[PDB]
Amino acid sequence: MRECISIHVGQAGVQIGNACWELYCLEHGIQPDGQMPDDSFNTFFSETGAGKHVPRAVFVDLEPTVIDEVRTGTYRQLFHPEQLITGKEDAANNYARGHYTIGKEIIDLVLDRIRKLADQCTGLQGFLVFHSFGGGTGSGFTSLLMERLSVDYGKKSKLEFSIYPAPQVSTAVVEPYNSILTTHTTLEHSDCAFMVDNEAIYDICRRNLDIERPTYTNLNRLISQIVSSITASLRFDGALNVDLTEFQTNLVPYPRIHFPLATYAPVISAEKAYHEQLSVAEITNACFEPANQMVKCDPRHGKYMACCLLYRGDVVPKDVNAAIATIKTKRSIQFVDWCPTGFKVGINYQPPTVVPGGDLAKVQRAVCMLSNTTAIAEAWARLDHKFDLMYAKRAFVHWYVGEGMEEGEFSEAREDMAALEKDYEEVGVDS
Amino acid sequence: MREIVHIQAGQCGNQIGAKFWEVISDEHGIDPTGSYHGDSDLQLERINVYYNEATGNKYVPRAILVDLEPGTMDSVRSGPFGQIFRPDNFVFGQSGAGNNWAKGHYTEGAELVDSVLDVVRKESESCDCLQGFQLTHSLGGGTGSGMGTLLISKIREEYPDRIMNTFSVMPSPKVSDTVVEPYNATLSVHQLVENTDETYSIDNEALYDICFRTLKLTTPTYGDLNHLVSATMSGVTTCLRFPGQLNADLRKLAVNMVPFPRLHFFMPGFAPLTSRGSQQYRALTVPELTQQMFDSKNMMAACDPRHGRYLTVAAIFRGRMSMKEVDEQMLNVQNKNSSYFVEWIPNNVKTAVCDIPPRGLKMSATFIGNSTAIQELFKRISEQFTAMFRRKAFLHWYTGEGMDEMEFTEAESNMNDLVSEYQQYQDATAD
Amino acid sequence: IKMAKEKLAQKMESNKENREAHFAAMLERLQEKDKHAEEVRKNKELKE
Ligand SMILES: Nc1nc2c(ncn2[C@@H]2O[C@H](COP(=O)(O)OP(=O)(O)OP(=O)(O)O)[C@@H](O)[C@H]2O)c(=O)[nH]1
Ligand SMILES: Nc1nc2c(ncn2[C@@H]2O[C@H](COP(=O)(O)OP(=O)(O)O)[C@@H](O)[C@H]2O)c(=O)[nH]1
Ligand SMILES: [Mg+2]
Repeated sequence: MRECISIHVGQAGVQIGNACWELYCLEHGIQPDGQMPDDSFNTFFSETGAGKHVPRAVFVDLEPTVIDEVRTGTYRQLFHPEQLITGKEDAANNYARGHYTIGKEIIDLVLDRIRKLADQCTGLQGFLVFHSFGGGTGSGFTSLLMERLSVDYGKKSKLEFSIYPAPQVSTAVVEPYNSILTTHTTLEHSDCAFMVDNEAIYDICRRNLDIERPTYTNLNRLISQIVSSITASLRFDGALNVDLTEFQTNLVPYPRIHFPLATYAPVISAEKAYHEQLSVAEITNACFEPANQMVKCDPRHGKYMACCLLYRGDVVPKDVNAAIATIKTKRSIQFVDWCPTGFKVGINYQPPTVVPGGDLAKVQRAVCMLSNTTAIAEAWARLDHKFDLMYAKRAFVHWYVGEGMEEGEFSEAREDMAALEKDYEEVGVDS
Repeated sequence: MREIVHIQAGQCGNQIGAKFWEVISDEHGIDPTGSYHGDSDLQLERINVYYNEATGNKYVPRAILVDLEPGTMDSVRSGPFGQIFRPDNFVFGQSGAGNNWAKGHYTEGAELVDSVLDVVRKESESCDCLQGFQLTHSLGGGTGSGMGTLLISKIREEYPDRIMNTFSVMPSPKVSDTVVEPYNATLSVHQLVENTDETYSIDNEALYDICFRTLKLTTPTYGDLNHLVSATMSGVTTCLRFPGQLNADLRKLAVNMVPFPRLHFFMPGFAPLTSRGSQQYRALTVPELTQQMFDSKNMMAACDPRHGRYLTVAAIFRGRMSMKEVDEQMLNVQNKNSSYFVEWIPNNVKTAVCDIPPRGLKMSATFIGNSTAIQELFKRISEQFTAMFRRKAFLHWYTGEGMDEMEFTEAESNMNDLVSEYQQYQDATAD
Repeated sequence: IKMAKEKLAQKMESNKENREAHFAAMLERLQEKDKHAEEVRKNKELKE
């Protein structure tokens, strides 16, 4: 019944996957061994003959290091060994190695495992793909896998949780190349993609959680909370839900304009105790503050095409409507002329769950806003400009060419990005 | 990506290589018998990058020791850690190269090369995933220089897809008496431009100047110079042998450091500057370590970094220090010294911190710079070469081995092209 | 989807066309910068 397969690619994807599955277990009361003393959680966890609950997920990396940590870690019994796939040689921060050279060896094995998970599904909805834009596996392997998934799965829904690179936490000089190459190749294969800017997350951890030097552990816990908010509607049956298809129907007006901006609130430090409890009005107001965004950009300089508000916990519709009405009086929120109905609201009964010993405080109510704004084009522009700086001099291009890539593939990828930026510009013009 | 195969060639190569192995063995808590006696799990985490595990608790360097002359090898075996090396891995001739590149590259060297490749093949076929090779040698001699570059070419033929790394010691009038060093160096530089992926340009001119001027050692010995070499080699390899995020393998390092194929000559730097045994009881804070990156006094290549621009920089901080302080100090240096970093390679300075400091120091900093100022080292070699070549002085030693004048003209022209290439990117703009 | 499968099996064969042919050059250099060695070991026993 309505199953969703989660695919975690590369270090970023695997590590975020660890955070997500840890959170899902806390939310559904599943122990790290798969034991548990609703029923919608079955969309994400299958059940064995021994009454154990197993994530409907595949973890893939071209190097074994990251996944070896999962198979030694606290949740080693949660996953069956065959769903944790690793190669020997990494993609060395090279898209060409991830997509071609190294990727081509493991691709068939990964798809065989995905097929085995799909065979356990009676009503497979589709896939959730987690990966970084910057790493060679995250970029190269993901686009290779996305292409193969479109072939094998017909028109089955594919949603992405993409880690947009940040210099505070960047590991490679070539991350703009990998980012543009993966976006170009995956664009025609993805139905909806949620970008997560590592700088936005780094800044929220620093500002809201008072973490001097945020680590991936800090970043991922916060990311996991946003992913859980988006997936709560699939894993629980509330008063107001949204399936794989309804997300896309409400937020995606055109094929290529499939990049919603996520904004989460509240993000409170596990100290204090007085900084709560925030009302529905307070958390809703926080969604329109650029400081709570998952991607750095300015919505006040763009136009909205769709706004989805996903509430969780002690929330009443009357409280929500009152909050939306006051926000509507703040003229500053501009929508495109061809869009009338702006606000689609969902309420899921379960309050946000936090990791014990984590940085996040336990709150009675939280909210995740998914908005399709033309302001997200600013994130593409930043990436495109960094690509252009290096590409004008063909800096580092030889690393890709040597792996069998052609220079024409770079031109093609960049021209497609120029067309995407042009699309966001054309969409914001009135008739 | 896991194992690195180390090769030591010639007098200098074996001397520096033997010191590298006693330095890293001490850092990894390995005694001269091969037994681990340390007290930190970090020491063993990536032990497999440089050591093979022999039956039981013993660790053996994956090192091949080469010379056309037997004496140096005997001195290594007699040494402190001499017993640690694999008996079968010593490959020595009887006939010597007599500080003649032609004898090492074409005559005597060619006769021994196959016996060396037989030992490198044994080590390579034992590997789960060979990253590539690391060669230590001098460019002023005959074996290290001529045979060393011959080995590079023969290894490259059999392992064309592996990373080729070298630690090449450049000759100086200040420290050696073979009069033909400019010819041996130029003939070797021609080979390295074409055959390696990364070369650490270790300059005896800079090492002598540090010993004499900074360490106030009136008459420096090779032991004094080698203490600076081994400190640098330990620093630049930190990322490869301890668990880390940045430049964790030879390929990732190359991909982040090399923008253009031929511009793969690194200028290493080290702080603080130490003499054999000189404590290190109170010295060096984070701002102090960071400031010595632009300090020409701390460069292992006799070039002023302020006479050029950095294409890419890797900075490795070692010891117990604040990651926040490191990040602040590193950003301050890039902002203050904007003009010494190329604008067309975004986020080109990458930093890593390792908790384990090198021996005798509680805090250290290693710098790996890909600077256009390295042209000063090549210019020095070209002018010394031309002063001799103009008069065809000592050419009989090379022509007598079967060499032709054209090879000399070609090696020189190739090296001048390399200088011209550095100058081109020094003058390039982000227009 | 019919036409999709092929675009990919083309990509992985114009790449594999190249990746092979950049190790074609890798070796042809490496064989010539060896042909010269004999042409030079030549001049050594020929040295009279
Ligand atoms: N949020 C987050 N970002 C991460 C994490 N790990 C890596 N990243 C980011 O992803 C990029 C680096 O790519 P990786 O995922 O580490 O690399 P990879 O996919 O394993 O690919 P290769 O190592 O090259 O084979 C950088 O922008 C990092 O900041 C993580 O756990 N969380
Ligand atoms: N730093 C350093 N340089 C050395 C050492 N031994 C020789 N050299 C230098 O290496 C060059 C001579 O080459 P050498 O290695 O002795 O000859 P080979 O055995 O034929 O390679 C000159 O530039 C010397 O100054 C040493 O132990 N340390
Ligand atoms: Mg990785």
